[PDB]
Formats: sequence, structure tokens, C-alpha cells
Amino acid sequence: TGKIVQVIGAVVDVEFPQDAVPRVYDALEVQNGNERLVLEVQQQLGGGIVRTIAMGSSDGLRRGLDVKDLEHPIEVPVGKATLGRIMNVLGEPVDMKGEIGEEER
Amino acid sequence: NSTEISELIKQRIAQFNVVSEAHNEGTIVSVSDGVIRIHGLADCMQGEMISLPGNRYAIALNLERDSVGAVVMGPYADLAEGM
Amino acid sequence: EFITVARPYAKAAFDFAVEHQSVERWQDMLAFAAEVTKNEQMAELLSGALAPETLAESFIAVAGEQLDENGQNLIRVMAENGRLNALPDVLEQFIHLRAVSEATAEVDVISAAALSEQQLAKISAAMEKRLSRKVKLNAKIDKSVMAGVIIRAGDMVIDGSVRGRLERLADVL
Repeated sequence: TGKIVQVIGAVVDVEFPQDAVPRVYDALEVQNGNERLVLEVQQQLGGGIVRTIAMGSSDGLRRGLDVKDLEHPIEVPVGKATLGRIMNVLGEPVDMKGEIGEEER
Repeated sequence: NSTEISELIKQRIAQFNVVSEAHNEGTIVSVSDGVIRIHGLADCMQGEMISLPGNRYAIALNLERDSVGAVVMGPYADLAEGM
Repeated sequence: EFITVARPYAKAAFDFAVEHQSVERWQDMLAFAAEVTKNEQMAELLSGALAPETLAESFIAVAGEQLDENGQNLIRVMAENGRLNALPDVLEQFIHLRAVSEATAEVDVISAAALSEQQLAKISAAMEKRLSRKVKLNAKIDKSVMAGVIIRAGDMVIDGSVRGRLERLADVL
């Protein structure tokens, strides 16, 4: 839906149609090479531009990549299911065990 | 040529259905860290309260040219361009 | 004021117009754009935070009398940079650049009353010797001069008015 137009280190600028600009804490997704990178939008500039922080390594990002608008903030598993386990900042499991069995995020 | 080109321009601009902002209204064009920039709002006064969608308000502090800079008096992360 | 932002665009437009032998058409194209920049409604649009691409398209539409090379490219490049309000100056610089290559000077003359067309032709031929250009005089009838004439040739000026000599005498005292 949108496209990268700048990459300054950890921050990324993304351009969207003005009728579809994301809100100010939504998550976005980019295919960085072969991996999947999540951006969290921090600011809405004019013209439909949006400034985001990359929840991952920023190297390898070209400007002009397509980005996908997830219409919800970052969400993490929660509750009993998450007790004896190690988790990423994105709520992903980081120990080598299987997926987390949460019912709620 | 001056008068005919000028009135041609008025004709063509009106023909492309552009409409100017009403005084006493504006549109949000930027949102960040609690400060919003508003385009329009020609009759804003320094320190005046302006009403946002919902029942929220902002204080117009910067009456620049081409923009008003205002501070949101509450949770701001719901605001967006074009409101 | 944006002389400094208009210099590159004027130089590029002119240096392109001589590669395609159409300086005379480019001048009037830029003059049309400079006039559209002034309208009260268009000046409202140019201030708003539209996307550069759609704001450029909303400007192409009001001017169809433009080349593919000229409008649909120059206006878009200026829109990407947000420079469209500079158009009234990009025109003047362009004119100036032309007058330089064509070895011309727009000498201005000021007088209390009309000159005899022998005085004025002598002025033309004499300035063309003072300078090294074809001059193009234009006169002004300013009464405060009272007698004599002011010749302005850019930043150079020659003052022969009786008021100038009077107020110089007033400071000789």
C-alpha cells in the first residue's frame, strides 16, 4: 500500500495514499531481503508521509520497497500461556520451544 | 492578453471545482508528540481553544503563516490528517 | 524572497531552451505559469499539504498550453521540491539570462517630460558606446525631477536632474 522513501539508520519514512495513512502507533511490515521487518509509526507528517522506527536491523532496506499496513498496534501474547518462556519485544518466542499457546493478545 | 488570461485562469480554476477553506475552520496536516499543525483557521486567536473530533480541545499557540501550531489537551494518538 | 532558489531553475530552463531553439516559447510558457501562481484560489492550494505529485497534477490541469518538455516536467520537478511559489522569479531570472546572451541592456530613463526623439536616439547611441550592448530604452515621466534626466543602466546610474543638483548643493553648504 505504501512505499519507503527514506532510511536514516533506525528511522524509516513511508508514503501512503492520503485516504489510507496509518494511525500514529500502528504496525507496518516490510520484506527486508528474505526476512520480515516490523516498523512502528511514530509521526504523521504532511502529504501522507509517516515516520516509523524499525523493530529490527535496518540494513538492506532499499527506498521504494512496498510496505504492508497492519491496522493494529504491536500486540503481545499475555496470560498463563507466557509463564515459563522467553519472548521477543514483538511477543515472539525466542527460546527454541514451540509457539506460545496464548488465548489473548 | 493580461485580462483575458487572468479571467481564463479564474474560469479554469473554478471549473476544476476547488473550494477555499471557510474562516473559523481548518484541517490537521501533521501530528506528533502532542503538537498538531492545522492548515486554514484564519480567524484563530493566540491562546484560543479549538475543538477536535471527539470532545477534545487544543490551545492555538503558534499563529504562523501557512499553519497554526496547537497543543492537544489529552490523549492525542487518535488524531490524523484531514480531520 | 527566493531569488536564490529560483536561480537553478531559471538557469536550467534557459540552458535547455537553447538546446531546442525555443527560448521565445519558453519565456511565454513561464509567464503563463507565473500568472497562474498569483490567483487567490491557486495560492490557497499551493499552501496546503497536498502530496507533491497530486499537487503537481492539480497545477498541470489549469495550464494545458504547455509542452511535454516544459510544463509536465519543470512543474513536477519544482513541485517535488515545493518551489512552485518561486515561479514569478524563475521568470525574471530567465529573462535576465536571455538578455545576457543576446548582449542586450534594458536601460531605463526618467524625465520631467518627453524627450525630442533626437535626444532619445542620441541617448541610445551613446549608451551603446558606454556599454557594449544593444540598449532598449524605456522612459518614465516623473515630475519631481523637474528638468534633466536620470539614466539607470542596472546598478549604474547617472543623475542629471535639477533636484539632485539642488540637494547636492544643499550639502555643499
